[PDB]
Amino acid sequence: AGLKLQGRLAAALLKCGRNRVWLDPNETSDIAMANSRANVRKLIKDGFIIRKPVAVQSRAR
Amino acid sequence: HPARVGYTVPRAGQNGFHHRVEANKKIYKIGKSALVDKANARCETDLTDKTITPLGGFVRYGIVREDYLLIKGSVPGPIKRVMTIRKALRIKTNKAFTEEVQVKFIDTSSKFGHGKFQTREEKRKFMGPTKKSALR
Amino acid sequence: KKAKNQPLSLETTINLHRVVFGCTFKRRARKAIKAIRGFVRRVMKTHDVRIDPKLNKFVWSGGVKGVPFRARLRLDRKRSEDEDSKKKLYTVVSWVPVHDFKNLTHKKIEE
Amino acid sequence: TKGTTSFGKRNGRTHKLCKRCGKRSWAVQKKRCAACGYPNPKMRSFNWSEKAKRRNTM
Amino acid sequence: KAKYSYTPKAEAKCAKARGTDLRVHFKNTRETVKTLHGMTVKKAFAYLRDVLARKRCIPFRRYGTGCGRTPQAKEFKHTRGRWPVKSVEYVQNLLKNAVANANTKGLDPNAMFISHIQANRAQQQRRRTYRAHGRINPYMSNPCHLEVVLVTKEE
RNA sequence: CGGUCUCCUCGACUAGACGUCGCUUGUCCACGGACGAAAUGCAGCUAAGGGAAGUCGGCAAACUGGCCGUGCACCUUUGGAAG
RNA sequence: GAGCAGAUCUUGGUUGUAGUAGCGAGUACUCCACCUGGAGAGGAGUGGCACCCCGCUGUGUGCGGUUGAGGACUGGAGUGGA
RNA sequence: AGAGUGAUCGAAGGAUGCAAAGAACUCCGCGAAGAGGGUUAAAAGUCCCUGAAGCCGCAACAGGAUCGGUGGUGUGCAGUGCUGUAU
RNA sequence: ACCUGUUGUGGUGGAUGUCUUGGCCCAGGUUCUGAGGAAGGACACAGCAGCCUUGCGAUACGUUCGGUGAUACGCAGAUCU
Ligand SMILES: [Zn+2]
Repeated sequence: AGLKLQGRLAAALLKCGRNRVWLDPNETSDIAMANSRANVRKLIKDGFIIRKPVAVQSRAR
Repeated sequence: HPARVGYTVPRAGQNGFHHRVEANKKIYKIGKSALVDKANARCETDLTDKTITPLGGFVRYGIVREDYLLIKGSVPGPIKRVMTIRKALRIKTNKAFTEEVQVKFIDTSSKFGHGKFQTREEKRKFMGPTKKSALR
Repeated sequence: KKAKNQPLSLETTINLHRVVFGCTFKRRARKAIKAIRGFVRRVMKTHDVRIDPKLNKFVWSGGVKGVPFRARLRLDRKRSEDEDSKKKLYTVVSWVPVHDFKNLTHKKIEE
Repeated sequence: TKGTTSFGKRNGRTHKLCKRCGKRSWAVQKKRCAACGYPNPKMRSFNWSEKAKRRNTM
Repeated sequence: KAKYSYTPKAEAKCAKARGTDLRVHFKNTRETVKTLHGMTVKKAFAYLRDVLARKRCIPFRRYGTGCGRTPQAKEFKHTRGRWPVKSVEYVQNLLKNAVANANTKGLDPNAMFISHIQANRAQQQRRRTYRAHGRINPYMSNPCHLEVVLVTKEE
């Protein structure tokens, strides 16, 4: 488990799920030093954690 | 009883690549090297001079470019395999045995697929100007 | 000294349809990656072959059992670019979107 | 069927802890300890088992 | 204690290493060391590198019933050979410790050869495997003790 | 790979809580790798001409298959048979 | 309570079998990066070199975990939430 | 301890040394180990009085087709002891 | 190389020998539990304690007092001549 706690906290704080959370691969260190929901909030505010837009089930067809 | 499997009972094992002698094969033609003749596979009926190598070459072999033999039927082994040809030993006196053979036609169409044409010029004349030919 | 051991850059077309032919559908793309490795090894005479993630993406653009029939690759046999150890060449094989493989023979960069 | 596949339906509890003998022998439905017989004042003990006595003697 | 089954003429010309409860299959380590027995230290290490790289193999002479035939076993007039990876790595560590011991004793290890490499069956550690019809059978690990002596060349 | 109580339950095709695929959620974990990968096997398929000649025995597989329109026999306990 | 070769004898420890049979239901993995004592892989690989450096040579389709980029599965009577 | 829903069933398991003096320090290794070096009368090394048979590894030596066997017999040949031994 | 053997050695193994705070046996004495709460069962209680204890009960591995008379101890920590 490298970033599992951070992914879970980010899923909670973003109201999506860990499979829509994007952790910056070029900031893995600062992400791994998160340790709390407050620091995950800071990371989300800073852009190292993102809520990926829901995939498309287009209805034009 | 006998309480042993015998040599006469069919068992599984190596199939093929055995030494075999296929006897009484008639030679239907001896053609000269294609480098010197360029028309070795032409017969009484053909109007275009052609060599026994078919269209697209012999599959997995290539061009035939040496003195070739036309053995009747099938000979052992795959292509590219070395076949000793000996003078017959189990000699008969049928006409099937002592018969003169003259070849009237040699099928040189493509054996890689289904070849409708015996000659690349025949193929041209049938399928005339195409895009690649008109681009050349 | 050998040119085998010098930095190089080739652009070459691997035909992956010779590789993934008769192969098990669920394993075609894994076999194509392994074949790209073996290809680049035979060519660049290295042991460190590093496939670009975009080249992986391209090889998998059809999923398994849908591997493209050929990929234009760029084999860059590179100096180790940073070490404290010995020379240790390595080759980063990337993908070249070509849209047309016509008369596209092997090329060398800055010949 | 009998074995492996009917061992899965085997939740529930015939017996639970008795408050006299602290043994999981107190039948829940008929509130009777299967070892000491709790509801009645005498302790349950038969001469046909010396070991059972040994395990509770003073 | 510390007792090897090899008497050297001058232990001032030797290098010794021992391994206990090595948690490697014995029957593969035995064949590994039997192949490595008489080789020099350089030949030995190169042989192990090549066995790891699968370029040449380890002949399974005694403990090899069912082993697959190889073209790489012609090196030893045999046909059954394999590439025991964990045992090759463990014997690599063994010989590396023996070479370090040589260096400590003040000895060129590249001049020494392998004299008396050896393996023993250690104490077996049990596990449970679960068989049909409600049976239980053991899984015993069969580990090994290893020992090696390197003796300097005599010219 | 068995069993074990209840609740919520999206989009498209569709009669649909069938079946097939997809957003949300979750997951890539089941010991793996090479070699086109023998024989045999367990599974999926095909097969000319014939069509049960196979076999205790049409076993196994195959044929048919949804819906709409026309229409439907013997026998009947008048209900059916009947898709 | 006094002698073992047996009693499908009792208890314990073992052997061959045998590195064998196997570890084949639930479709599936791949690439880069980081985490390592090591994991793009060597035991003093080899020639100069007298360790630095410059050459040459070998490396098993390659442990584990986690981001990211792809490929797929679950497909609401779920591998989801109680 | 463990097993059984339960009534009940129910094991295996003793010994360092006089004294913990229970292994300092060194090299190598990630580390365990290992190689040294120590304690001690001795490693007797927390598996610790001794350590049998069966089985296994290794080295040396002797042989190796044949129920043409194990075993017996009478010699032989190698290796290996023992006893006696005149002037 | 493999096999068979014989030695030497090293492992696996725990037989043997020697002992024993244990049992078994015989003889003698006592039998002395409880509604003033027994026998048993729980949950607690130690600076570092899980188990065990015919240890103990919120006064909780112990309180008063007597006999003894410098320890106890696996570490520490203040009391003690
Ligand atoms: Zn009770």
